[PDB]
Amino acid sequence: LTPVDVITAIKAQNAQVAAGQLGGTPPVKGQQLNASIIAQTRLTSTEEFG
Amino acid sequence: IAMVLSAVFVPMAFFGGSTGAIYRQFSITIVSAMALSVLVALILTPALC
Amino acid sequence: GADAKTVQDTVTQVIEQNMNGIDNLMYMSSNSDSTGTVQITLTFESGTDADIAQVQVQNKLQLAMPLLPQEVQQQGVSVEKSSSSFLMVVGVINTDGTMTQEDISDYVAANMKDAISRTSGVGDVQLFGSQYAMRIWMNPNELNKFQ
Amino acid sequence: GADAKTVQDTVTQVIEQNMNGIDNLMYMSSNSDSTGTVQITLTFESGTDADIAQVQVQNKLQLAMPLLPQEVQQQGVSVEKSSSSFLMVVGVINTDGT
Amino acid sequence: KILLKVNQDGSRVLLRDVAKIELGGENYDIIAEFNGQPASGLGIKLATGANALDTAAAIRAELAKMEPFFPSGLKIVYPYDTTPFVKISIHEVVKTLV
Amino acid sequence: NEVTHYYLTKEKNNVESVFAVNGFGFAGRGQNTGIAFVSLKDWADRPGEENKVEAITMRATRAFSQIKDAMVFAFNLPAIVELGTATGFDFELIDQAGLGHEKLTQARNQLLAEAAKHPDMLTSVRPNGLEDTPQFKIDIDQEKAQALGVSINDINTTLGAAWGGSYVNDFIDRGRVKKVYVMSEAKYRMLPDDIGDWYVRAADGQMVPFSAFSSSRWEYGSPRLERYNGLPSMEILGQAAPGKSTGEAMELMEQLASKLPTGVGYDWTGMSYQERLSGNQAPSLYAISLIVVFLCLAALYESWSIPFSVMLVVPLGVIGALLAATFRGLTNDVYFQVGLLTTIG
Repeated sequence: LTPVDVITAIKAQNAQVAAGQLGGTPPVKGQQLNASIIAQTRLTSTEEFG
Repeated sequence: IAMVLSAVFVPMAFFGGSTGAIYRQFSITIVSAMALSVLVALILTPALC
Repeated sequence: GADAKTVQDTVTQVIEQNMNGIDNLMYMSSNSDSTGTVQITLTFESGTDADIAQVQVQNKLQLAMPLLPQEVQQQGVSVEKSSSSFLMVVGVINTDGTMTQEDISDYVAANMKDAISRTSGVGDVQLFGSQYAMRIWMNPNELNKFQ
Repeated sequence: GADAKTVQDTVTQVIEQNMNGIDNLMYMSSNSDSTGTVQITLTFESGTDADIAQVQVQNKLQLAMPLLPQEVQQQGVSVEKSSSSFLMVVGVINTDGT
Repeated sequence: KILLKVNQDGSRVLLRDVAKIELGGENYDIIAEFNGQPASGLGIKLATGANALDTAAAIRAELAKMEPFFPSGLKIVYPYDTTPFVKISIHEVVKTLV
Repeated sequence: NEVTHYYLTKEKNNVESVFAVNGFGFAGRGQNTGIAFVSLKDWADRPGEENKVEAITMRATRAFSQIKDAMVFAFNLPAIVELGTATGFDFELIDQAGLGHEKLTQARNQLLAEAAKHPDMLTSVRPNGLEDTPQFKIDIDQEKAQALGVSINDINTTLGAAWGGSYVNDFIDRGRVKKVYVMSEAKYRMLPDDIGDWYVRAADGQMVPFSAFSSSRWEYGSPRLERYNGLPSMEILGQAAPGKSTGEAMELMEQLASKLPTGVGYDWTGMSYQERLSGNQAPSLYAISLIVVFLCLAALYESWSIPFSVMLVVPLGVIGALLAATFRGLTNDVYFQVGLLTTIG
């Protein structure tokens, strides 16, 4: 293994990503639900980092 | 009369805060008017009378 | 496209952490909304001339700029001075009604937004519509068909 | 990168509304040349303090500096006060000619 | 005709075959109406120090001058205005003074 | 539109036009808030006291209470848009221990319930924040995505471009630069089920669905977050009980501040901070003005006793101002104070 691989793995899997919305504008006629979407969250524990 | 009016009206101008602005507005607008009016009554009116 | 979590944890925290050493700063308040908007209000002491406060705030934002994500940088961070809620509102209407609100909004944005800022004594102008933009609406079925 | 029409429509028309937050303001005029140089001059009324106007121009152009594409970030703009008369010109010559 | 892919048999699939291209807006989250009729307003914010009667007459003159550069049926309404109130208040104060 | 119709048909002779804006709001900016401006006709055509704005607002809000679905408030503009409701306050809870989000909301609820037990001292103590709302929670399985051969960056950009939009570049339409956006069709981003309708290309020419390596659930969460001085905060509004000064409620508020769980502090913002910072300087200003007036009078006269005869004439003029104020039903405002000042002068 190489340190570049470690840095790439840390960068890729500790990122925050936006995923949009459910029923966003412009909406289709006859809609009854509107909620947000959660995709990913940065790590918050040392064991999680391991 | 002029000094009494100044003494009773001026200290309101020193209020602080947001209300300080609308208080100093009135205090100035009365103090200047009174100061000018006393001088005018002293100088102009006797000659006209 | 982001919720409150992402906008707070990627945009607001960096700005809050990189905003020290501003003179005569009375207080501040930051609001993060689920639509993807972050609004920070810094209120200063009474009697302080506002231009130097604005320039200091902009300088600190410039210092904190490189740490922000690319998308928010592309969209554009805005620093201004707040004022009264609304002074006057002028609306544009069409009697014919054959065409939708997007046309009116794009016309007002393209041919009036630049001109209104010209007159002195107008701090800023907000528009109640969207300027024309070319939209590509995808279809997943064709993507399935043609890989 | 931008030809005559593109550099015409992409710079001045976009930075047009940026110039709002400076009082005692008269006008602005922009020129674009084939060499690749654009120059925008802003004129106020006789009596405004120049330094605050210059810094306001900078922090207000920062409003649409992100708005314009990345091409404006890399090149680097120069904003400064401008007079109209050369104070003095000193030339340097070599009598040797070597 | 933006070229996207050719596959292997020279399909020449363009952008209009995989998606629909139109001219709309960047956002749709704000919609305004005036007695039901569609409209698009213009919110104005005053500066820290500015006139009420002035800076508004120039707007009226500018709108009148730009009236010829309008399509048919385009008119302006004022669903929010404060100038008449200050006018009548000042008139009443001077009236009671006299 | 029901508001517009009601205003235009039951108030034809009072209101001239209604400008209805959807998507702006005042408490939030989402899709569930809306505002509406209403302008009246010329004042010459509205005789009587039943056509004033006060006489209109309470009729509107009384006739609008019949709808049990939405919450609609009709009112008129405050005199100054910046500050108002001096009898109120803008109390705030601050987190000073990094407790979390549920703990802060629970502390706010505890404080609200415990303040609800003092109806004679506190009135209309309500929060000005939005309660927790449901949202979708989608988890991507890293190991499965790696096994099938799809890069995580590709999955992220696909999802973001499809259901969130993306700004690509600019173009020129008619001599102006305008933006280009890329977004999925409206009929394909409404329900959770069509989550499975999107395919992603892998390395070895194979399409895989999202649901192959993804899971999802529902979670409750706040849609609007507030921070004060760099720390998480929750702001609470309130009003003083009629007939009681705000200072009397301040000791109660600090007594309630004293019994909160550890790590939850208090603060004052807005007009409350200004009131606290101003301090008690009105009596001192009155005393210094009194002393200056005495000194000036004694300067104008000679004896020390003569100025008292003029100095103790104040109550005779003050009695008329209070008598008129009580008869009419006035309030102690700045105009009344300057009236007293000019009358004593």
